[PDB]
Amino acid sequence: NETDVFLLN
Amino acid sequence: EVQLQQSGPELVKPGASLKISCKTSGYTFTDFTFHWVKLSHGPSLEWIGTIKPSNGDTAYNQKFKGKATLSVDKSASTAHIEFRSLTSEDSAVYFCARFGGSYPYAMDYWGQGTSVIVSSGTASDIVLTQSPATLSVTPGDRVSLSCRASQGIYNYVHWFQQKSHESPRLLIKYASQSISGIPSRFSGSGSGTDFTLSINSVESEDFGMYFCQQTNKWPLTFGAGTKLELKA
Repeated sequence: NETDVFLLN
Repeated sequence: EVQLQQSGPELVKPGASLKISCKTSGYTFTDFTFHWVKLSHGPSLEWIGTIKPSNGDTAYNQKFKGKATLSVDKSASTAHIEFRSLTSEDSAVYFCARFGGSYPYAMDYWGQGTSVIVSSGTASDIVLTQSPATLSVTPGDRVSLSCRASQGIYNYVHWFQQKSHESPRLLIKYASQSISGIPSRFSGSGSGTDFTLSINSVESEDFGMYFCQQTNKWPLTFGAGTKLELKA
């Protein structure tokens, strides 16, 4: 889940 | 009413630099990440990169790192993309999109696209395999479109419809989640590596291109598309 910090938070 | 409005058509000399814009209205500009997508023949879609408008942080597809720079003007609620050393290979339609809506977010609102003409004068990326590449059907047929990922991506798959001369439109997000205003005939299923978009009864207005997209790993990637067309 490497994109969650940027895209979702 | 949320809207992304892009700057007009451009025509430039090879070697030129060009800055194109995407101005927002109807919501708070700093809420959601902005994405730029290149449309080339097929039609084919490529993800260029993204910018977080609240702090200016960026992530690029390596292919476009030496070519494009993303920026935002918070005071003007406008996102920008600047190209350098433009060549014939850069002639394309460029779209801006926001990655928002109800949680979990997806590319829900798109700009109308900007045609860019560069005038001739006077390895570890997730691969998405879409099949069948062409579906020739009669309205009223029931169809299923497949998207197979090169590795497990959980439920991080989104589906888009792209009709001739129009922007991509989000149909399903996170493999199976429905989108407001999208007709009930569209549904999605799958997890891991096999994903399916189903159209319960194909309507005349459904003919066009269908793309799947993964957002589990950088760079974000698209499948090559499935063309849904009227049987001759």
